[PDB]
Amino acid sequence: QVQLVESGGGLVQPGRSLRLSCAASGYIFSSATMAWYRQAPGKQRELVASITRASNTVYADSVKGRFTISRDNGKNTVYLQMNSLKPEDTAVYYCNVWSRGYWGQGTQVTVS
Amino acid sequence: QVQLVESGGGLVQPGRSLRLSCAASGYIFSSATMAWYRQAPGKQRELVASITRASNTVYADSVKGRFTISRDNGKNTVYLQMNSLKPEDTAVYYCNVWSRGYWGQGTQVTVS
Amino acid sequence: VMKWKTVVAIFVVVVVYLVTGGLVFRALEQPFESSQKNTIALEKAEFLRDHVCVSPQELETLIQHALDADNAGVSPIGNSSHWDLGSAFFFAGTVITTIGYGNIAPSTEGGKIFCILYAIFGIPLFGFLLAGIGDQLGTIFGKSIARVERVISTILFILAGCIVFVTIPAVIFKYIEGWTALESIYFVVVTLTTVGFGDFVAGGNAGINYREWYKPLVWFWILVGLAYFAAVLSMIGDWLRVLSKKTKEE
Amino acid sequence: WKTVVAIFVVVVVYLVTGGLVFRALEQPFESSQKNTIALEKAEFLRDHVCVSPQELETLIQHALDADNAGVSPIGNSSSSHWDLGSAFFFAGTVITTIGYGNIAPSTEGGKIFCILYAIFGIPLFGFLLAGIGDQLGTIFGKSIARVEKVFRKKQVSQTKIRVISTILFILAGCIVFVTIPAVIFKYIEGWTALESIYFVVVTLTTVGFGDFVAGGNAYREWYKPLVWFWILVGLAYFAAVLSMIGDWLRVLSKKTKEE
Ligand SMILES: CC(C)CCC[C@@H](C)[C@H]1CC[C@H]2[C@@H]3CC=C4C[C@@H](OC(=O)CCC(=O)O)CC[C@]4(C)[C@H]3CC[C@]12C
Ligand SMILES: CC(C)CCC[C@@H](C)[C@H]1CC[C@H]2[C@@H]3CC=C4C[C@@H](OC(=O)CCC(=O)O)CC[C@]4(C)[C@H]3CC[C@]12C
Ligand SMILES: CC(C)CCC[C@@H](C)[C@H]1CC[C@H]2[C@@H]3CC=C4C[C@@H](OC(=O)CCC(=O)O)CC[C@]4(C)[C@H]3CC[C@]12C
Ligand SMILES: CC(C)CCC[C@@H](C)[C@H]1CC[C@H]2[C@@H]3CC=C4C[C@@H](OC(=O)CCC(=O)O)CC[C@]4(C)[C@H]3CC[C@]12C
Ligand SMILES: [Ba+2]
Ligand SMILES: [Ba+2]
Ligand SMILES: [Ba+2]
Ligand SMILES: [Ba+2]
Repeated sequence: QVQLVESGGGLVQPGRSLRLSCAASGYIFSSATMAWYRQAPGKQRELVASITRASNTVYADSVKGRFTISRDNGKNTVYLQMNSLKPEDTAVYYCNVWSRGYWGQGTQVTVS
Repeated sequence: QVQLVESGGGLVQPGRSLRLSCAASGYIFSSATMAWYRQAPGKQRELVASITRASNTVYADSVKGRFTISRDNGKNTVYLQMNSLKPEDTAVYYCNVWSRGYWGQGTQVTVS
Repeated sequence: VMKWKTVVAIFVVVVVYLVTGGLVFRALEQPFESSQKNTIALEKAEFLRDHVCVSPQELETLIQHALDADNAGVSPIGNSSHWDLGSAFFFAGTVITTIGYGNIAPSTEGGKIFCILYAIFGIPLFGFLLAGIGDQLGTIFGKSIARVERVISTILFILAGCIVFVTIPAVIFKYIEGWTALESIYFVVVTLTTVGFGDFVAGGNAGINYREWYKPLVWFWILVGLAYFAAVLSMIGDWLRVLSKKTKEE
Repeated sequence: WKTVVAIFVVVVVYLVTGGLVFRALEQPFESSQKNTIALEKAEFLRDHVCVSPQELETLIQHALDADNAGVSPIGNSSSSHWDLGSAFFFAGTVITTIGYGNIAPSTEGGKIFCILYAIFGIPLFGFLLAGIGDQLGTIFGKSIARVEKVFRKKQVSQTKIRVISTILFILAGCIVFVTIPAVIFKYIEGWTALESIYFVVVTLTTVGFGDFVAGGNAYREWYKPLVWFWILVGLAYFAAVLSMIGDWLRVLSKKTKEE
C-alpha cells in the first residue's frame, strides 16, 4: 500500500519562505522519481518540481530560482523549499511519485 | 532550403511489398532523426517509423514486423520497406525530419 | 631508478601536452557543440508545439528520467536484455582488457563488489596472456622477416600490422555497423589502445540482426590487436627515450 | 605456443565463470527495473493522450542517442563540456587510457586529432607514470628503512622482512590512495561507500566505465585538480600492485608446474 503523507503547508505572508515535506512508504523510494504538483482554484494540475533517482532536479518556469526540491532517501521524504512566495503560488500542493499514479492528500498553501 | 523528395508510392496489391524513398537536402542529415508519417482519409497524422542519428529504429505497433526504416547517410536518403501490405495501410505517406517541422509533399499509397 | 629532476621535467612536458591538447580539442569541438545544442532546443520546442498536452517541465522531467534510468543500467526503450550470458561474457572481457566501454555496467551492489575483485585478479591474468600473444606475433613476424633477409623491418612490421589489425577490420566495421571510414578507424584505435570511450561499440545496435560469427571474431581481433598495439606503443615510448637522449647531449 | 594456448584456455574459463556470476547478480534486478520503466511510460501515455506510444519512444530514443553523440538534451544552455577546463580533463582520460566517455569527440576533426593524441600521448604518459612509481617507491623505501631496522634487531628472517614490507606497502597504499579518497568522494558526490570504492578501483585500473565520473553532476575550485592529481599518483600505485599480482601468478604457476 503506497502512502504519501504531506506536511508544512498553511497560510503564509508574501515574500516569506515555506517548506513542504512528504513521508513516503510502500515502495522502493531510492529508484523512484518524486514530484510536487499544484492545483490552483481556477486552473488545472501543474507540475511544480521533480527530483529523479539520481538527485537531478527539474522545475516549472514560474517557480525556477525560488523553489528547491530535495530528497532524503535515508528518511524516504521529498521536500519542497518554497522561497519568496508570491500570491500566484496559492494552490493545493500534492506529492506524487512521477508517472506512477500515486498521489498524496494535498496541503493547502495560501499566500496573501 | 530544406527539401524532401519522395518516391515509390502508388497502387499496390494486398500482401505484396512496396518501398518508399526520401531524397533529403538543405540540412545536416547525418545528425538528424528521420521519420515517416501516414494520413489516412478518415484519421489524423500517424507516426509510422523513425530512425535516429545512431540508426536506432522505432515503429508503430500497427506496422511492427512488416515495415522497416533504414537510412543511407552516403546518399542522404531515408527508406521505408513496407512488406505484407494490408488494406489498412492505404494512406498518404509523408517524409519528415522528426521534431523539425520539415515535411515532404506526400506520396499516396493505395492497397486494394 | 629515475631522479626527481627528470620526473619533474617530464611532468611539466605532460602538463604542456594536456593544455595544448585541450586548446585543440576546444577549437575543434566547441563551435559544433554550440550548433548541436541549438538544434536540440529547437526539436524540444517543436515537440512541445506538436503535443500541447505536455508541459515543458513534464517533457524535461521525462527526458531527465529516461537519461538517469539509462545511466543506472535500465534501458527506457522497448518493453533485449544486455545481461544475458552472451553480452555478460563480452562485458567481462572489457574488465580484464581495461577497455571498459561502459555501455554495460554493474547496477546491483553484489555486481559492483564482484567487479572490483574481477579486475584485481583479472587484469594481471589477462596481461600474462597478452604478453604471450605478443611473443607469438613477434615469432610469426620473425619467421617472415628471416625469408626477406632493422630500419626496413620496423617499417614493414608497422605497415603490415596496420593492414591486418587496423584497416582490414575497419573496412568490415564500415560495411557491417554502417559507420563512416573515419568513425571505423577511430573505433579501432580507441578500442586497441584500451581507452574505450563507449560512444562506438561493436555489436550494439538492436535493429540489425548480426551474424553468429561476428561478435566472437571482434573479440578475437581485440585479443591480437591489443598485443600489436602494445608493441607499437612500446616502439614510440622507446623512440621518445632515444630522442630525449640525443637532445640531452646536444 | 604450448604455454600460450594453456593460458588462453584459463582466460576463456575465467570469462565464462565471470559472465555467469554477472548474469546471476544483474539479470533479475534488470528485469525488475525494466518492468517499472514500462509502467512509468504507460502511465505517462495515459496522462498525455496527445502523445502516441511511438512518438514517446522516438523522443526517448532521440534523447538517448543525442546524449551519446555529444549533445546533452537537458536544459537550454542559452554549461558546455568542451570549455578549456573540461577539455584539459578530457585530454587526461585519453593519455591515461581511462576514457570515461562522458565527453568524447563529435566533430570529424576531433576524431582525427584524438587518434594522433593517443598514439603519442599514451607512451608519453607512460614515461611520467614510471617516474611517479619510482618516486613513490623511493618514498616507501625511505619509510621502510626505519621499520626494517626495528625488525632486524628482533631477529626476524631476512626473507620475511620483504614479506612484511610488501604487506605494509599494500596496506598503507590502500589507505592513502583507495579509502581516504573514497571517503572524500562519499562526502562530496553523495555516492555510497560501495559506489565510491567501485569508482576508485575502476578509475585507477584504467577501466573507466563512465557510469561514475568525479565532478560530473550539475563544485569547489580545488576539487577537480585534486581528483586528477590523485589519478596521477593512484595509477602509479595500482600499476605496482597489479604488477605484484602478475608476478605472484608467475611464481604460483612455476611452483604448480614443478609439483
Ligand atoms: C569481425 C572482424 C572485424 C574481425 C577481424 C578479423 C581478424 C580476426 C583477422 C584479420 C587479419 C587476421 C590476421 C592476418 C594474419 C595473420 C598471420 C598468421 O600467421 C601465419 O599464419 C604464419 C604465415 C607464415 O609466415 O608462413 C597468424 C594469424 C594472423 C595474425 C591473423 C589473425 C586474425 C586477423 C587479425
Ligand atoms: C597529436 C599532437 C598533439 C602532436 C603530437 C606531437 C608529438 C610528436 C610531440 C608532442 C610533445 C613532444 C615531446 C615533448 C618533450 C620532449 C622531451 C625532450 O627531452 C628533453 O628536452 C630533455 C629534458 C626533458 O626530459 O624534458 C625529447 C622530446 C620530447 C619527448 C618530445 C617528443 C615529441 C612530442 C611527443
Ligand atoms: C579530491 C580528493 C579525492 C583528492 C585525494 C587526495 C590525494 C591527492 C592525497 C590523499 C593521500 C595523499 C598522499 C599521502 C602520503 C604521501 C606521502 C608523501 O611522502 C612524504 O612526504 C615523505 C614523508 C616521510 O617519509 O618522511 C608524499 C605525498 C603522498 C604520496 C600524498 C599525495 C597526495 C594524496 C594521494
Ligand atoms: C574474482 C573471482 C573471479 C576470484 C578470482 C580468483 C583468482 C585468485 C584465480 C582465478 C583464476 C586463477 C588462475 C587459474 C590458472 C592458473 C594457472 C596455474 O598454472 C598451471 O596450472 C600451469 C599450466 C597453465 O599455465 O595453465 C597457476 C595458477 C593460476 C595462475 C590461477 C591463480 C589464481 C586465479 C587467478
Ligand atoms: Ba568508458
Ligand atoms: Ba578504458
Ligand atoms: Ba553513456
Ligand atoms: Ba626474536
